This record gives sequence, structure tokens and C-alpha cells, in this order.
Amino acid sequence: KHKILHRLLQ
Amino acid sequence: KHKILHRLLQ
Amino acid sequence: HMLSDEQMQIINSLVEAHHKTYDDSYSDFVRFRPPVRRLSMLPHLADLVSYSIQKVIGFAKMIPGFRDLTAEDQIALLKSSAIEIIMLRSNQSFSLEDMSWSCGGPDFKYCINDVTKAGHTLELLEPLVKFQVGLKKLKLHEEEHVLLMAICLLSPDRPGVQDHVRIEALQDRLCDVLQAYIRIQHPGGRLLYAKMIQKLADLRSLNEEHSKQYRSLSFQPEHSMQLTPLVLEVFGSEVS
Amino acid sequence: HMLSDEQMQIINSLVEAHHKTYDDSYSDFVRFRPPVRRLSMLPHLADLVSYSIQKVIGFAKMIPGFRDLTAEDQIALLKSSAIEIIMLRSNQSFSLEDMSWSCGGPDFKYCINDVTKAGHTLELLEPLVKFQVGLKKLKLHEEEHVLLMAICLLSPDRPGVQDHVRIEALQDRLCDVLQAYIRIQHPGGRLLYAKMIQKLADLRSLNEEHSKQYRSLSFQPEHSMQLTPLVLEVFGSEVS
Ligand SMILES: C=C1/C(=C\C=C2/CCC[C@]3(C)[C@@H](C#CC#C[Si](C)(C)C)CC[C@@H]23)C[C@@H](O)C[C@@H]1O
Ligand SMILES: C=C1/C(=C\C=C2/CCC[C@]3(C)[C@@H](C#CC#C[Si](C)(C)C)CC[C@@H]23)C[C@@H](O)C[C@@H]1O
Repeated sequence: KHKILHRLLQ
Repeated sequence: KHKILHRLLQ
Repeated sequence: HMLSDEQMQIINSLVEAHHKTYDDSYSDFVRFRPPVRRLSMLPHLADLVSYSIQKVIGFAKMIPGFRDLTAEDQIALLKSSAIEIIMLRSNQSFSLEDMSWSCGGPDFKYCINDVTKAGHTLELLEPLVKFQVGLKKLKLHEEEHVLLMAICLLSPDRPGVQDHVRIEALQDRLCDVLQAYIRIQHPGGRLLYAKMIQKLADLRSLNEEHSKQYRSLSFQPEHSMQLTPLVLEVFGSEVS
Repeated sequence: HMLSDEQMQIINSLVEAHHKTYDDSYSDFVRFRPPVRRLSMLPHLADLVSYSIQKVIGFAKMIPGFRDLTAEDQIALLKSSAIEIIMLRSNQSFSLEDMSWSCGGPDFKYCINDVTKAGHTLELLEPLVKFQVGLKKLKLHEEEHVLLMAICLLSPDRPGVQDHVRIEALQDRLCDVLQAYIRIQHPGGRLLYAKMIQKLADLRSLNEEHSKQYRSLSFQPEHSMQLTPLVLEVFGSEVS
């Protein structure tokens, strides 16, 4: 879940 | 699942 | 020796359906995120593919009998075949003189190098361009081009289809039409039908390579975030 | 009567973080799907919001201590507050003379009517514009604007937060900084701090209304397909 957010949060 | 496809397929 | 009345009806409605879903003016392309020449071309090309998927769904819904399939089979067929129909329908903008797709303006002229800047390798782009020139040399009639798109879409040998018998019968009728049309209406085409069926085989190989390269893009969220919701749904791996 | 050394450090790093994530040239806007004036503006505005969410994540990661929260709390705070930070940071392009947001070119000038053509009603747009003019009249110092964004983001009263104690302490320290700054550095601001805390209250109400109207858009796939994957993830209702 929240793949992009995790990525963006490094 | 496939919400958009269902919509597009009427 | 002569096309039946029901065969030409199939042709008429396929041709119309193609004219209704393919705009030769390409004026809609200005609505896409502009081209940039990282993966600078991924936003524009993702919009191009997404727009085209909508057109293919529109074309599919006007093939005789496709609409009468179950919604599951309609999705199964579209998810497996969509990239193949796009490669096929793109031949209409391909040019042998430039070895590229020319969609009106020079900003919407896509070189091989443009596609690499969208996350694709020569592993896909080499056989793709060879596929285009060879399909272009066939000099297909409009009737033949649209029949080939419809035959490709109605393949029962796709993962997910359930009504195998129905889809095959539809595809059979379409091949009979194609075979008769070429025989009656295409002078010097005694070998064309086989050539076209070979192009369907080439499409399976392009599909495989595209799927492999799509998978690596979609596993990197900084790239997958540039895709559209329709792309992710259609090229995605969820099962209905 | 005088700002502590650690308080000004907080200010310095907040100011820098804002300059690093807000581009006054707006030159990136040309990369969005163009504006069209159905919901003709939904593609451009969806790109505008998506781009802005990335900026807010970038700003958030440079607030002292935000990065040391758990990834769950970081997401909880961003998912609830993102639309509020966007409304707040947009004040920098808002103009009282036009009652609109002017981002350089006239194509990137957004009237109220532009936003309606993205699927939003006056129920949201009336209090939103009133919020902008009132926040604009406050004439906030840059230091105050960035502190208010950071205080808004670090609210512990968001659904999903788990380390209530930590987030509140961070937010407390930021309010102390803001209160001291206004006292020492803002002549004629004895009532400013309370006014700003009121604007935070207004943001909760705008958030509620925006969430209601986002929900109806995202239940219609012909509209939701125009959104971006980051918008759908952040404004979506999945729980980590
Ligand atoms: C699509 C069409 C057209 C051209 C097709 C093109 C040129 C650009 C690169 C593409 C798209 C290749 C690719 C790829 C990819 C990708 Si992606 C990173 C989103 C998995 C597959 C077909 C290629 C124009 C017109 O003839 C309409 C037709 O429908
Ligand atoms: C966003 C910013 C800017 C302007 C903000 C605007 C103007 C356009 C309409 C918006 C976006 C409103 C709305 C809405 C919506 C929606 Si939707 C259909 C995707 C749920 C909320 C803020 C409004 C420009 C610049 O100051 C950077 C700043 O970050």
C-alpha cells in the first residue's frame, strides 16, 4: 500500500 | 476490479 | 468466388468502427503531456498509449458479437490484446521514409530514440520497427487492416478467456471473411493471408517483450507514477 | 523578548525547505496537460495538484523531526494534511486584484470558473476564495507562512496517527517559535498568532468539503481515470 508515498519518502 | 474497463465497456 | 452478403456486412461495420475510433487529424494529441527529448518521453507516451487504449475499447465494442461476450471475457481479451492492437493500428501513422510514426506535427513524430526515453530497450524496439516496415510493405487494404485487428482481438488463446468455443467461432468467421476478401478483391494476394497470420505470430512475440519491459517500469514507483490509471489497470496483472 | 538560537535554526531550515520546493518561475507548469475552458479543466488541475503533492512531501521531509517519525505516521500526516498545505502554499500565487491564482502566464491563471470545470462546486470554492483573501490580508512574513505550513502538517489530531505524544511535542515547539517570532519581529502583530490559528480551523472545514467533493469524483471512473496515480494514492482511503 502507498507504494508511491513510500518511494517519495525515501 | 477493472472499474475503468467496466465503465468503458458500458 | 464472390463475397457473401453477410461477409460484406461484417466488413462494412468493421470499417465504420475503425473510422469512428481513429482520427487521422491527430488533433487530440495536443491534450497529452508534451514530449520532452530520466525517461523524458514517458509522460507523453503514457498519455498516447492511454488515449489509444480507449480507442481500442471503442473499436472492440463495435465488432459483431464482442459486446455479447461476458464482461469478464471482454476484459480478458482487451487486457491481453490491447498492446497488440496498438502496434497494429499504429501502422497507419508509420512511414518507411523516416522509419518513424508521424502524427501530423513534428512534435508528434516519434523516432526510435523517443521511445527509448520512455523506458524501452532495443530488445523491443528493433523487432517492433521491423514489424512495422514489413506490415507496411504488405500494402494492406483498409478492409484487410481492420479485419486483422478484429481477428487479433478475438483470439481464444489468451490467458483468462472462459468461453473458448464462442470466441473461436467469432474469430473463425472473421478469418473466412478475410480469406474470401483477399481472394476476390486483392489482385496478386494468393500469399497475403498466410503473411498476415504470420504477423499475428510476430505480435505475440512483441507482446511478450513489451510485457517484460512494462513489468520493470511498473516496479519502480517513480516511473509508474507517471503512467495513467487506465494504463495501470489494463497492463496490470489483476484477474477478474 | 528575543528569539533563541535553536528557534531561529528551525526558522532557517523551514525557510530553505520552502525555497527548495516552491518555484516562483512556475516554468514546470508547461509540462502539465494543458488547460481547457465535461470537466474540461480536470486534466490540468489534476496534474497541478499531483505536482504540488510532490512538493509538499519534499517540504515535509525537511521539517526537523518529521523524517524521524515512523513511515506510517509520515503517511498519516501527509494523507490528511496534503490538501490543506496546498491551499496554504497557493496563497503565494493568489492575487486580491483578480481574486484568482496567477502562475506566470495567462494560461496558468485560474479563475473560480476554471476550478468548477474540474468538478468542484461553490460549496467549496466560495469559502476557499474567502480563505485566500483573508489569509492574504494578514500579510504574513515568509517566516510566518512557512511556520504555519509546518504547524498544520504536524497536527496530532489527524486520523491514523499513532505517536500522538511525539507529533504534539514537535507541533508545540513550532508554535512557540511562531509566537516568539511574531512578538519579537512582527510590529503590530499582538493579534496575529490567534488569527493564524483560526486559519488552521478554516482549513479543517475546507478539507472536509474538499474530501466530500473528491469522493463523488472518484466514484465516477470516467472522471477518476483523469486523476493521477499519486492523487489517487494520497487522497484515497486506504489505511496503512
Ligand atoms: C499508439 C499509436 C501511435 C503510435 C504508436 C507508437 C509510437 C510511439 C511508441 C509506441 C507507443 C510503442 C510503445 C510503447 C510504450 C509504452 Si509504456 C512506457 C506506456 C508501457 C508501441 C506503439 C508505438 C500513433 C497513432 O497511429 C495511434 C496509435 O494508436
Ligand atoms: C496548487 C497550487 C497553486 C494553486 C492552487 C489552486 C488553484 C487551482 C485550483 C486549486 C488547485 C484548488 C483545487 C482543487 C482540486 C482538485 Si481535484 C479534482 C485533483 C480533487 C485548491 C488550490 C487551488 C499554484 C501555486 O501556488 C502552487 C500551489 O501548490
